[PDB]
Amino acid sequence: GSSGSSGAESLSGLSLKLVKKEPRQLELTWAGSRPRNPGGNLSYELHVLNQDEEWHQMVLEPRVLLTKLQPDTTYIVRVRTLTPLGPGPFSPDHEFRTSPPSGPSSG
Repeated sequence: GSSGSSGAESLSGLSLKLVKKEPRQLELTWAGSRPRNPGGNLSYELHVLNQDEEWHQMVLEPRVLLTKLQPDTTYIVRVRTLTPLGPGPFSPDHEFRTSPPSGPSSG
């Protein structure tokens, strides 16, 4: 990663990733921490946004399972690690697309 111009926000290793692509489901996972961590089970704030539907849900795990979603729809997700003194920033809008509805398949 080259700092160079803007963009380098020294993210705390929170780059949402598409775990599974489903028409009515979407899983994501963000990992990138170091071992030998002290007590105080940290947390993570999840915030999902849609075309005309915005919802958030704080999760205590680096994983998240979203259900009851619409097929062929772009769902934005952003997770940020919570802290007692200065909480991490909100990850960059991750453009994600759900699995397509019943359709044909090239031979």
